[PDB]
Amino acid sequence: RQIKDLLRLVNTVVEVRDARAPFATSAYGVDFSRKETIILLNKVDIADEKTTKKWVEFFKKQGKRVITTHKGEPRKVLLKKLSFDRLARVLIVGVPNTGKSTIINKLKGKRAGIQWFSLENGVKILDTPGILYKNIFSEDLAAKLLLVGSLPVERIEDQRIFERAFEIFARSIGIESSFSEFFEDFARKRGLLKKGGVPDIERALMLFFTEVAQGKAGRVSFERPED
Ligand SMILES: Nc1nc2c(ncn2[C@@H]2O[C@H](COP(=O)(O)OP(=O)(O)O)[C@@H](O)[C@H]2O)c(=O)[nH]1
Repeated sequence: RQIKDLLRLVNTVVEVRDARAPFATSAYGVDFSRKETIILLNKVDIADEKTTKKWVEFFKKQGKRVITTHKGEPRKVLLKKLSFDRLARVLIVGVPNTGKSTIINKLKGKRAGIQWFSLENGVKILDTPGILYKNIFSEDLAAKLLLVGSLPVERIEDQRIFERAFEIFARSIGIESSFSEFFEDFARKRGLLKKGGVPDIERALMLFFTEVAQGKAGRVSFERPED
């Protein structure tokens, strides 16, 4: 209902998280306690390498099965990292925009009611990923889903979420300047002005957060295990 329907069909789950925020992009709530579970930390190419290294050992130390990967990693390498049992049947699960379609497409690759596809050794993978929508109870979670592009900028009505998101960004990257200074500067630098040469702060926020989520603002992670 409806990930609960799909879980019934599988014995293996691949949890596709964003490496920049492994906790905000975890599939909390939904139950994989009786499935073989691989934690996939994705988008390592746009994450802070050192932070990602900390996340790996954090999961390994917990006894958990964890891998890291990104768009540009070869299909062969991903498959080896995955190392699926020959009798695995697989659900790819996660929050929106975390790289699940891209992963399915690479595995697929492409070759040929709920649909499946098969790997060369016959392991079966569900063609469509289970999409997980979270109760956003904290503005911190909303901010973190914004930063990784799970929560699109068009959906943000509350300016406090933008502020929390910046505050997380700023701490991660080392910025000590204020919300106002930073966004005025960003609007200026990118020529985002309205009549009278007034910095368009709203366009600024929209472009900046779009760019952060795409990894265009640098290799930055938003959660640390330390923490
Ligand atoms: N930099 C980077 N971008 C990625 C990676 N995987 C996916 N993306 C991008 O993330 C966005 C969402 O990817 P998509 O596969 O459609 O996400 P989905 O909603 O989970 O299926 C797209 O803009 C992709 O181009 C990755 O490993 N690295």
